[PDB]
Amino acid sequence: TAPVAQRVLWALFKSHPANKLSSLSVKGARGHKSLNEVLDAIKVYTERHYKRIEELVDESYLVEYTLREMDAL
Amino acid sequence: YLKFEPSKSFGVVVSSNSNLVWSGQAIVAANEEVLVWDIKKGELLSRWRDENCKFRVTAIAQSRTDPDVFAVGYEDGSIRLWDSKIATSVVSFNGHKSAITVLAFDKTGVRLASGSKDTDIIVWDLVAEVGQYKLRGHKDQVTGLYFIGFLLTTGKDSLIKLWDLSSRHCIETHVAQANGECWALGVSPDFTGCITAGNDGEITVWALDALSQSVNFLQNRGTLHRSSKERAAEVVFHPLRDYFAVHGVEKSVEIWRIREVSDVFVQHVIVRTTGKVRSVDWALNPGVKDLQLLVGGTNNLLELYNIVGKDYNKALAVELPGHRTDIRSVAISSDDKMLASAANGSLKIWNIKTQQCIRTFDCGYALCCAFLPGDKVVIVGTKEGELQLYDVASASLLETVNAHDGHAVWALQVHPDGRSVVSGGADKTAKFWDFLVQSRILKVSDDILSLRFSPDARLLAVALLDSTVKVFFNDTLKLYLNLYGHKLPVLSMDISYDSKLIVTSSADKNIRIWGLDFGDCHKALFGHQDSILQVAFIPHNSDGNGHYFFSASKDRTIKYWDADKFEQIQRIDGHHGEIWALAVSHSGRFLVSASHDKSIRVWEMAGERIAEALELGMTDLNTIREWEEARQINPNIAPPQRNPIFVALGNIPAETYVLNTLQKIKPASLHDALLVLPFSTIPSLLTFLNLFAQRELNVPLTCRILFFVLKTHHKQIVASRTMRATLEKVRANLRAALRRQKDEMGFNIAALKVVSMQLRDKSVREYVDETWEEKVRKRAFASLS
Amino acid sequence: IEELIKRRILAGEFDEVLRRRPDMFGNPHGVRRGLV
RNA sequence: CUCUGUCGUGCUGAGGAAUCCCUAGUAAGCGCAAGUCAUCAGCUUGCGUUGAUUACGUCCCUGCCCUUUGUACACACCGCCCGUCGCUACUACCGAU
RNA sequence: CGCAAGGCUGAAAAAUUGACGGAAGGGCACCACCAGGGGUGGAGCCUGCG
Repeated sequence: TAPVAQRVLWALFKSHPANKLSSLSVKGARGHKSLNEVLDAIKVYTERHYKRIEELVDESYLVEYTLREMDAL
Repeated sequence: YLKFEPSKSFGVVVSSNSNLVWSGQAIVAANEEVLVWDIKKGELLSRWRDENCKFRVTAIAQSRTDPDVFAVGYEDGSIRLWDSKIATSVVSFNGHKSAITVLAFDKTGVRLASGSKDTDIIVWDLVAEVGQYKLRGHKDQVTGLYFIGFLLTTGKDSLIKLWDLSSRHCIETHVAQANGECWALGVSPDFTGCITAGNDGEITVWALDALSQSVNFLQNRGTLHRSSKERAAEVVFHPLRDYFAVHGVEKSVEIWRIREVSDVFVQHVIVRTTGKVRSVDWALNPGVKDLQLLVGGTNNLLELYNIVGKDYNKALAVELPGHRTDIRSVAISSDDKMLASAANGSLKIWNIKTQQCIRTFDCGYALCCAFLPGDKVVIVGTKEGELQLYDVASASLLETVNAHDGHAVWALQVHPDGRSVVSGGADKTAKFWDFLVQSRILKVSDDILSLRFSPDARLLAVALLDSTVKVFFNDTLKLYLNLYGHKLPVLSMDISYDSKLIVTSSADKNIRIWGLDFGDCHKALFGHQDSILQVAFIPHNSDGNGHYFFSASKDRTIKYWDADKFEQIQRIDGHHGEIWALAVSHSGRFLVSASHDKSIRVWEMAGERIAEALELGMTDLNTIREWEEARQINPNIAPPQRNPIFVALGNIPAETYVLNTLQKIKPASLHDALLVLPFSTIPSLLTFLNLFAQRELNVPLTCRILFFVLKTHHKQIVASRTMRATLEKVRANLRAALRRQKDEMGFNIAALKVVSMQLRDKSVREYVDETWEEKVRKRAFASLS
Repeated sequence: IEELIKRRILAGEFDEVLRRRPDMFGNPHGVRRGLV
């Protein structure tokens, strides 16, 4: 469910400006569910997913190499 | 080793199970048989009784547009369809888990909705004999069904559910009672309104009218309240006039009229009945100006009341072919032609050969009955302490004697010579009545539960409350011996024809066999799951089997035992209540058994898997592209006609099907399966990878199997030709998908960095002092070495 | 012999040597070596 | 066992269905020695000698064991297995005492 | 030496933790597949087992 969470998180960030999400004050922010730890968890898991997709793109240039070989033939 | 079989069964009009139907016939439910009476003359028309089934019947429904076909719902969960022309079951439906409780028919009668106590409602087709579908809502049991197509139901979780039928999911729900239970449902015949009867005596009233928006169909137009605050059993509407009848399980039926909702509905009349009514039903007779309300009581009777529309009169009643409360004793004649049955409130004596009642008396309570020889007079010992005497041939009461003061005569036995009777009571004494004049009494330690004589009138045997048996001599009442070893008090006893055996039935769920010389227990044999009420020997050893005996218990069973070889020879089922009394014939060829049932009875490859799924998807793609060309030419009717596996899996796309068959396999098996896949199967896989990357889903899985395909076939791809076209398509689609996903996650991580820095700037510090020592996650990470 | 086997199995007492932990000396509590 | 000569298939015939065992100094042949408080001379156990064919893969068949709870943390991967009942708690129902 | 050493008697449960399965996936096996080899089983002798 990482792609659907990343896409609706992208929609959330593109909808609301940074000052609102930084000055977000909700009464249920205590301990492990406060805003710092929530944004830290989201950020670090997004870092892992981004590293995976970067390795996938770099490995995905193989198809351009194969099409270049078939263009040579 | 002759066994026993059910041959006769009688003494019953409508049971305490629900749902009476009228047709001028009344169709009611006896225990396992559905029987139809005339109300005018008391002779029943017919009985519907099936040899394959034993379970009790508890829901009846008449099909509309075709009477002489009926739907009955039993206790095991089965439904049968009967005919009134011929008494057979044409179709049987075994769909539910337990206890069908509410039936309903369509207006056209082709469709049948049955709701159970196992909370499933299942709708049934009647031309294909297939369970159509299974509607699934309802926290607990469904108490009301109706066909509005549409279905309207209500359950014991106090919810009315309005279901659709074209799309088998619920359209509406509403909650009828806030903290109670909706107990009954009544629909107007024109579908304008529905009233639901709840636990407090409150009747809620709803109006009906005749998906992406707010659908609103049922509207709580108001609440009503009846007079009695009981759990309301039914609400029945008049099919023709403007009335309905509301009743709970009580002695009143409240008929209200249709003209705030309290102004719309006013009580027309309140009908008192003599017994607690279980199910009311409506009847309209051709040529009368009245309301024939047909009530069927729990106390074993039908009553037809006439209600005048714009008072009640007890017009018709059926009470002669049944005892009205509960049979406590049976005693059958010396000529074995007639028997007597003694119930609370009544004596009714019957003929065996015709199974039809002949005489009726009224007594207060009837513990023990036995007739005197010559079968002219009968003896009844009652709960109030007395002994009444009646006679058959003139049908009258001769004598009454206060045997004990207020202590119930628990045992009555006639002498085998026939000149004396013995009554053992709930007092300590047991009295002897010679004919009647009191001859000798016997004072003993506790209350005498059961006493019996010997067939050669030599020794007597009382059976106390002290869990013991005292066997005395008959001439002088000296203690011959006493039998012990019963954990709970003895309920009954029967001793053998030659007086060499006693069986002794206790409340500790076993029977004992004593030898009656020295009184040694032959074998204590635990044979019933509940406290064994009664035992009886067959008296004649003319047939070579005089040491056999029957035992009837609270677990709805009779058992035929052999005392010589100490072995149960038969188990007699067929009773649906705690069997109170039984008796055997003097010839011994049949026996009668009278229950709590109120029915007395008479007994005589992974790679190959993904490859075939690839081929299925490929044929689906070709059919869909041909259908696209057809619908582009003209909007005419063109069916794609895909695979039954796809239209059974639910019209999923071929992409979704082949994605699931690639997702199901574990990753090592995925590596081996894609290795085993041949190059004839590769191009279809490459088209489906193009489809995945186009409609992006599982991009890491798509790229994984794509790079495995290219690396394990790199020379063959660069030598072939059509792979250029489809690989160019998959390159464009995969690069677009990867760039889109990567740019979205990059925007996310950049925004999270920005908002984290802003939150740090909010968090930093307010005060400034000399101590900046005020301005980190830590994990534990144990390790053994 | 058969009744002896049935008695031991029912009121089950078996004389097999049981698998003991190899670090019962230094780690007597048997803590788990991960997140704590 | 190796080498050299003399004669040449001549009651002078290598075990059916089944069933079992066996993967390297193993199968199989051969002799020599001992006789160890139980067993063993109708044999037992050692000891040397000669020494192959064919598998050394796979869970397809027949099975056996185990995962679906735990027992460690990074990379990396997976992603709520399914049924018939019991027991417990609560809720209302049924009908006798 | 004292107690043990007096017969409602007469042979053949536990459970919020339990009872039984199924499907998928692994591991192993000359009591499995595969490739071969060798016994026994045919005649006679005899220990032993029934």
